[PDB]
Amino acid sequence: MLKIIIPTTMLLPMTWMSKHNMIWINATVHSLLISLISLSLLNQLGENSLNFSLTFFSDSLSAPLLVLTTWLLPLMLMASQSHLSKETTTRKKLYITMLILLQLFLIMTFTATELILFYILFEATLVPTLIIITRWGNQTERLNAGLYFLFYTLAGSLPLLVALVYIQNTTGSLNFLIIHYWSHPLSNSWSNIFMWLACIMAFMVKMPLYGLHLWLPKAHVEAPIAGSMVLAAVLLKLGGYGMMRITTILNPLTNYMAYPFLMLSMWGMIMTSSICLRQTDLKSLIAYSSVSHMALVIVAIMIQTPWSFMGATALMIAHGLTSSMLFCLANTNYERVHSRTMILARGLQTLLPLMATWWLVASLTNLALPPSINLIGELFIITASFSWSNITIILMGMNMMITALYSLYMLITTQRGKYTHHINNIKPSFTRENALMALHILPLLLLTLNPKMILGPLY
Amino acid sequence: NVLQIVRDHWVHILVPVGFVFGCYLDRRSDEKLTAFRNKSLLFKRELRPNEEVTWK
Amino acid sequence: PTIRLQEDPDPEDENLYEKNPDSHGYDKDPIVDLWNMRVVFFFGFSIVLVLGSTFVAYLPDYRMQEWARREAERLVKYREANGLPLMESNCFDPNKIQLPEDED
Amino acid sequence: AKTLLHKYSDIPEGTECHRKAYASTSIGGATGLIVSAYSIALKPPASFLEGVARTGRYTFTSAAIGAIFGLTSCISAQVREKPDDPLNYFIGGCAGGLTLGARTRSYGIGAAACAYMGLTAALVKMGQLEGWQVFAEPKV
Amino acid sequence: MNPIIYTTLIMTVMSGTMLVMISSHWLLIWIGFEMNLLAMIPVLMKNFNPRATEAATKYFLTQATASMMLMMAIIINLLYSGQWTITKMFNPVAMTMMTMALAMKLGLSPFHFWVPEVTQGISLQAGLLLLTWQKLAPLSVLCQISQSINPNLMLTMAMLSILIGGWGGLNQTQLRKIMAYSSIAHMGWMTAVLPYNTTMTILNLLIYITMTLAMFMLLIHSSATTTLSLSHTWNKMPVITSLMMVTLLSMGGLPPLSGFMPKWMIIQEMTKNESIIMPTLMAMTALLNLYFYMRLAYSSSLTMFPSTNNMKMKWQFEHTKQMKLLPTMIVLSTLVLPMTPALSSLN
Amino acid sequence: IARTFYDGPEKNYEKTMAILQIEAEKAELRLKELEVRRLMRARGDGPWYQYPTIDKALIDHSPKTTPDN
Amino acid sequence: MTMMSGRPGRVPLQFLPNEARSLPPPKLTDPRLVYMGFLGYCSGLIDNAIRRRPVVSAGLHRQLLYVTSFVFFGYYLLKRQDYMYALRDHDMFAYVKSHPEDFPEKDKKTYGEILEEFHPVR
Amino acid sequence: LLDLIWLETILPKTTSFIQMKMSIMVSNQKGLIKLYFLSFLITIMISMTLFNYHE
Amino acid sequence: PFFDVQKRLGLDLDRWMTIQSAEQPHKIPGRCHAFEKEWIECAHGIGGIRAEK
Ligand SMILES: CCCCCCCCCCCCCCCCCC(=O)OC[C@H](COP(=O)([O-])OCC(O)COP(=O)([O-])OC[C@@H](COC(=O)CCCCCCCCCCCCCCCCC)OC(=O)CCCCCCCCCCCCCCCCC)OC(=O)CCCCCCCCCCCCCCCCC
Ligand SMILES: CCCCCCCCCCCCCCCCCC(=O)OC[C@H](COP(=O)([O-])OCC(O)COP(=O)([O-])OC[C@@H](COC(=O)CCCCCCCCCCCCCCCCC)OC(=O)CCCCCCCCCCCCCCCCC)OC(=O)CCCCCCCCCCCCCCCCC
Ligand SMILES: CCCCCCCCCCCCCCCCCC(=O)OC[C@H](COP(=O)([O-])OCC(O)COP(=O)([O-])OC[C@@H](COC(=O)CCCCCCCCCCCCCCCCC)OC(=O)CCCCCCCCCCCCCCCCC)OC(=O)CCCCCCCCCCCCCCCCC
Ligand SMILES: CCCCCCCCCCCCCCCCC[C@@H](O)O[C@H](CO[C@H](O)CCCCCCCCCCCCCCC)COP(=O)(O)OCC[N+](C)(C)C
Ligand SMILES: CCCCCCCCCCCCCCCCC[C@@H](O)O[C@H](CO[C@H](O)CCCCCCCCCCCCCCC)COP(=O)(O)OCC[N+](C)(C)C
Ligand SMILES: CCCCCCCC/C=C\CCCCCCCC(=O)O[C@H](COC(=O)CCCCCCC/C=C/CCCCCCCC)COP(=O)(O)OCCN
Repeated sequence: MLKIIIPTTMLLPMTWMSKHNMIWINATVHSLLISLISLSLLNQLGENSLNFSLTFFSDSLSAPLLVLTTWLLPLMLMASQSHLSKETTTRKKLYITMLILLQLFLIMTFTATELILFYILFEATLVPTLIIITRWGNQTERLNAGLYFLFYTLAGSLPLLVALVYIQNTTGSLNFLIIHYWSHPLSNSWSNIFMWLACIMAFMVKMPLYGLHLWLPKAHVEAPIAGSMVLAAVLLKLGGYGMMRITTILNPLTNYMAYPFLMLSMWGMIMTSSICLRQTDLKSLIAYSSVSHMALVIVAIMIQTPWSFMGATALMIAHGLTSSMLFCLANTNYERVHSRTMILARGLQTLLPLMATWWLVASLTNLALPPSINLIGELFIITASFSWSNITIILMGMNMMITALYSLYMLITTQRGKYTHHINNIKPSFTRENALMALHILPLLLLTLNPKMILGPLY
Repeated sequence: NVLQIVRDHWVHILVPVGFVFGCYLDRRSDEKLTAFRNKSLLFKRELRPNEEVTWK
Repeated sequence: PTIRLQEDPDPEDENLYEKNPDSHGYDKDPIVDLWNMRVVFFFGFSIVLVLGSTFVAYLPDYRMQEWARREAERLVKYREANGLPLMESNCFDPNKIQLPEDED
Repeated sequence: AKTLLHKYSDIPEGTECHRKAYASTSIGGATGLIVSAYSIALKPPASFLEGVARTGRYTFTSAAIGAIFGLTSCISAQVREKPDDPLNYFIGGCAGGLTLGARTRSYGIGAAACAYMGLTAALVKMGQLEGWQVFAEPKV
Repeated sequence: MNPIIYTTLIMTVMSGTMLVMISSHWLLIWIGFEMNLLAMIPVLMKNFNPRATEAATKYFLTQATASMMLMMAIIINLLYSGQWTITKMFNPVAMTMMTMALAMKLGLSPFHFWVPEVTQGISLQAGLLLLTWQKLAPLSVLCQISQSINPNLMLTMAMLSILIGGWGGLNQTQLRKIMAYSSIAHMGWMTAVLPYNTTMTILNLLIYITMTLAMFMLLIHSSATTTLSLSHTWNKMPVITSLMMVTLLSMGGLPPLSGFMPKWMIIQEMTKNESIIMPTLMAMTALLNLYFYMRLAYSSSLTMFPSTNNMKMKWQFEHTKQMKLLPTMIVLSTLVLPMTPALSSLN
Repeated sequence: IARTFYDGPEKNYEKTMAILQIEAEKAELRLKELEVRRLMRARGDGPWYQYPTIDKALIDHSPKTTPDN
Repeated sequence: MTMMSGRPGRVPLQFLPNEARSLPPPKLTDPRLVYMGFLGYCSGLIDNAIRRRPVVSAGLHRQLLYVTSFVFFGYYLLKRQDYMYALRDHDMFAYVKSHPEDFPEKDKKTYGEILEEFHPVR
Repeated sequence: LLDLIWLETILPKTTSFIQMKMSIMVSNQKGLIKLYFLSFLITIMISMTLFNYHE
Repeated sequence: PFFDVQKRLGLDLDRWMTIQSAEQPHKIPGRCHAFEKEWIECAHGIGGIRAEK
């Protein structure tokens, strides 16, 4: 695992020793090389995980997330360099350093064998994101957004720390292998109920769960493009990964402790899909769609079936890629017209046809068109829910209908109709933007040929 | 002719050297977990006439 | 002064196409821009996508699915060649299980 | 003094509602007296009579909260025939919160006090049931 | 003040603290406290002004009252047992007097009122000394008598200190009062674990002292004592502001920074003793300290506040006096989390 | 690909066995340490939690101007 | 609250008892020593940055002194820490040996004869 | 009604309001040693009675 | 917290005054010399926890 971590660390002195006009080129090239190297972790053994050492291990769940992070870094660099052109060399190097530190913390988080190290890195991811949002955000609400993002996370995460140290004291270990092999049932008691809550609420708020999701629109809208990319693509999946790791020791309590969370997730996915229908800001719609998809992931994790975990893993990967692509698409238009209002710029298909094609493909993947992996995950989760209870199909179908509705609503509003007359500064699409959209979309379609790479350990 | 281009492009070796060093450290870490080599009930084997270890 | 502060006016964003009609949107310097485009395209589309997809497609069957199919074929042949049931409702041997002696 | 807490806890849960209500009233009155003493010390009332009035209002509010909580909890426990149940303490805590809100004459204060006091009382009942320790002894 | 006189007074303060450290006799510990206070009073008044005079007077009154209570407790302990050694006090009443006395000396709640005012009324160097060196002696005394303390009173005072530190720091625009409330909260955290493990108290003391030294030195380097004055440092010394922001994040206890390790170790040690509720409340309350640290970081480094025209003249001048240990203190305040198992050397 | 980039399953299998043994031994040692600390703090008969008493070398065993000490 | 300060035969202010010499010294390439050296290098770089000097190249002798001092102190710190952990394990094992009635060895049952409750997931 | 008003009201806005009120209560002291030492006397009287009588 | 400089250097800075059975001038005994002598010799070297019981 050091063969991935050490080059990521080497990215720091390499970008701090580069010339003022070569930082983007060097960082992009070596980030792509690191992603290529990290692609070798997909070879999984089946029966058990790849245990490199006492500190790190790789699973069929961790490997797609690691590859997604390593692949997302170069796309973040490509998206960032346009709006940072006027910045000084030192501040651009600091921004790239923030991105590299975030990547390092993420790659170490997904491979830790022990839960305290996972917690330490999972909290350490906060600082670079907070710095990025509050320093390179564009509006004045970035400060309030950063405060929300920090405190919503910490209020859930601190009880997790207390629960983890208590569990290590009572059991003697927190190593995930020992945790799994020496699992014992949780009795029906108030102490066990509060232990369950302390082990669950941090990952709940990172998803986010409906009712604890208010930080996400603020943080995702007010962050720069790279910050939004990493928030939607990767940082939302930390909660799901933590849930999959932690629910091993929570049985059989989850059988009834999951009822309020399932109810909240289903009704709130309906609510957020409905909210997307009346939104004046283009980024907030994407944020709320992310909330709905993560609510579906929460249901999948809560029901505790192999098909549910497979669908949840597929949906996490697909949602990460699709949300990153949608955020980049919105950012291109924002850079054109310097406003996030959806109806300001209309009929962009007449002026930008290839970008309209990218918009159409992203909208089609957002509504989970077959045989894309988005629908693979969603269908697996829906089938698992149907096995859990036949009445879930009503809510699943309603959510599907509303998702198609607002996806095509966004597409029609932004791309169709007639152009706004007074707006006359819409230049032809750059090679960088088209390449960024292609690099987002092509892995999505290529993953359809080999769906088992992202289905997870339960495959 | 190569002095200046080396001085301005030497940064392109840091990441490959880090990769090589990481592989080397991974092998060293593997070297510390040989307690059960050729000792598992499933994979215990008779050594070949010339081989010294089952894996390294 | 009727003013609150000494501030630079907000400048107009400058079009990269104005000084470079074919500017690729990577950098102001045309040479650096061209090489940024070239390295991005080569290391993304040529190295990662195609070669990595080939590598993933030709990954060795470490998941033991062909092995599982062959083992299943052997077991099925052996079991229906002798009239034995294809599968037992008991995963583990009842003879190595010591249940509690009394149930009442 | 924790002797007041023991006099409250010596009485069984669903028995002798008047005695338990009296004990809770005494606890509330002591708490209100301490609060009023600190308030007078840190914020002078500019007159002896105004200080007496502030002490009276604080002590009466706290004693009323304690009385309502104890009476409601004991009555609910005995009527429902459900001792060792956090629901009785939650009901009593919300009753005390409504009492506080009526005293301050604020609907929002009343609702918030209901919710938080009831949750706290339910947590205290759970800790009594399962033996949670606030000021744990140094065992190791 | 004559530099020789100042050196003699600082050495006398340090020697009184060391006398408290090395004594086996209660009278010698009392003498060390008396000498420390006597040499400490002039240091608060080195730069003469009415505010410094008021701060020194309040400090003297508080510490003299604490010393009287200390001596009375020692005399009660002698009365109920003819012992002068500091091993374990034989009377609960004398021990309660001792605890109240040491808490008043440390500034624990509800004896916290003097700390913000005295800290605000003095210079930054005197504030550094008051908030770093003045904590060693009472904490050492409390460590020696740890087995005798009543856990209820100590833990109540610690929880009150944490809560009041957070709430008081929420309302401050002066940097010295912010640091004083931060000190109160950190003292509460330290005294919460003392009845269970004195090594945890020592580790928390070391880390808090390192962070406080780094913060005070950074505040001296950028000669500001208010939020708006510190808001100008970005236009003259951006590196100082960046280091300040990182140190503030460390003081908030965020991983993977150093300030997280004492809270982590204290929480796990308390959970070893079946104490779950109180550490949870403690962390949830330290969230407030993190909030006002983040407010200071917003106003100081993450955004750029408007500046004045005369800063151009300051641009042309370097710092005449340089602090030798500032670089080391910053590194120890931030990047020492991986070296956690070294705490075994403290016991 | 298997020959150039990977190894056999036996290496990972036995490395996993070694890791599991190390972790299980560490867990057992942690639990034993907690029990030993509890016992020494409760009883005081072990090397730990030894709180100082008065040194007997300070006593003066000489005649004291009075036969009855 | 004070575990090992009162341990018998403990000299007050040694920082390294003679019995510690029976333990293997940490290797000079110990990763913890490398981290201490990295901390010293960071201290040197921050010192250069504060004094408005070229961060990477200004003080080479000063950076060397920083790294050397950090490594030198860290070596002895690691020695003391390892010795303290060795003492902890030694005392624990001795106490376990001397009190068999508090750490009994009970016969362990195989899983075929231990009855575990099954909780179906549905 | 829900995201912009009530979900805001319950978790974050209530916390902000409560902490602001408590901070205003705690930090607004007149700076007079008379009140502080009166509170010190009150605290001493409590510790000797509610704590010193319980052992 | 407590650096025992006296024990390391064998100085006896203040240990002459800690107890009533320790070398008074002119051999003047304390009123409770024998009881304290007995209690000190009982509790010596066994630790504070055991000395109490
Ligand atoms: C493009 C730019 C714009 C954007 C691009 C966006 C795209 C980006 C892509 C990014 C990169 C992606 C990378 C992916 C890598 C994939 C590699 C891989 O996994 O390969 C797997 C696989 C290789 O298999 P293998 O595992 O190596 O097999 C080994 C066997 O054991 C043993 O095999 P064998 O012994 O049979 O050997 C056969 C041998 C020899 O076979 C023969 O020669 C015999 C054929 C019959 C000939 C008979 C007539 C001729 C002879 C007679 C006539 C002359 C004489 C008679 C004259 C008579 C005159 C009258 O040749 C072959 O092996 C087959 C050809 C393999 C080619 C693979 C190419 C993969 C390229 C990967 C990168 C691509 C990048 C894009 C660019 C690609 C380049 C343009 O390749 C294929 O899957 C080929 C698919 C064939 C499909 C058959 C038809 C199926 C139709 C079903 C659907 C029906 C409905 C309609 C559907 C229509 C769908 C089209
Ligand atoms: C070994 C350690 C132990 C040590 C402790 C032992 C100590 C023993 C020594 C005691 C022997 C006497 C020594 C003489 C000391 C000299 C004091 C002095 O110089 O006065 C300066 C001081 C100020 O001097 P100043 O500037 O010339 O006068 C300006 C005006 O005063 C101000 O001008 P203004 O009129 O404009 O201001 C308005 C007015 C405002 O005045 C007021 O608002 C206070 C009146 C509130 C009425 C209280 C409610 C009545 C019923 C409660 C009974 C509780 C049980 C109820 C059961 C259920 C009921 C159905 O005045 C004030 O603001 C002053 C407030 C201070 C009142 C007393 C301080 C006590 C703590 C504060 C809490 C207040 C009571 C709350 C309830 C607490 C629990 C009982 O004078 C006073 O404030 C009061 C006069 C002093 C005489 C009373 C002193 C006796 C108290 C000592 C301790 C109590 C007992 C100790 C142990 C008992 C158990 C063991
Ligand atoms: C976890 C695993 C490992 C991770 C490592 C840990 C993280 C990195 C290490 C941290 C400590 C190292 C660096 C600290 C001293 C640097 C201080 C500084 O300011 O740098 C300026 C300096 C550039 O200035 P210059 O070159 O003198 O000329 C330009 C002018 O000075 C013009 O400059 P200026 O001063 O006029 O510019 C003004 C600027 C000045 O503001 C700054 O420059 C920011 C400096 C903040 C100091 C960092 C805090 C202390 C360390 C704690 C780190 C916490 C990490 C945990 C995660 C939390 C993230 C915050 O102010 C602003 O623009 C406002 C920015 C405010 C935004 C908020 C972000 C600031 C805090 C971010 C800190 C992130 C960590 C450090 C990243 C690296 C920074 C250089 O940077 C450097 O050139 C040195 C960087 C490192 C180069 C040495 C590499 C060795 C060479 C290769 C050998 C290969 C070794 C292996 C062998 C392999 C075989 C081949
Ligand atoms: C906006 C989104 C925020 C996040 C949402 C988080 C959801 C948290 C809710 C937790 C789910 C349930 C918690 C515990 C399960 C059952 C709770 C209780 O009502 O059930 C009965 C419990 O009986 C009573 O109801 C006791 C609870 C009454 C006191 C609780 C107060 C509830 C009021 C609602 C307050 C809002 C809480 C959330 C604040 C934000 C069952 O009866 P019984 O079989 O005998 O007890 C079983 C437990 N035993 C085995 C230990 C005995
Ligand atoms: C713009 C102009 C468009 C018009 C031009 C279009 C030209 C034609 C387009 C249509 C092509 C259809 C191709 C159909 C597939 C043929 C090849 C296919 O069969 O191979 C697949 C191979 O697919 C790959 O295995 C999966 C793709 C891997 C994707 C990895 C992408 C690289 C990583 C990039 C970053 C990712 C970030 C997110 C990751 C989580 C399936 O392999 P499989 O049938 O089993 O192999 C059988 C034989 N084997 C096993 C011996 C090989
Ligand atoms: C930003 C929003 C996110 C909010 C998430 C907050 C919820 C976190 C879950 C509860 C936190 C506290 C959990 C405590 C840690 C668990 C450790 C444990 O299991 O110990 C219990 C201790 O259990 C407790 O003490 C729990 C009491 C609760 C203390 C604090 C209460 C605060 C409010 C709790 C309800 C809210 C939690 C869910 C709300 C989610 C957000 C709305 C039993 O230990 P023993 O004493 O040894 O008992 C067995 C031997 N007799």
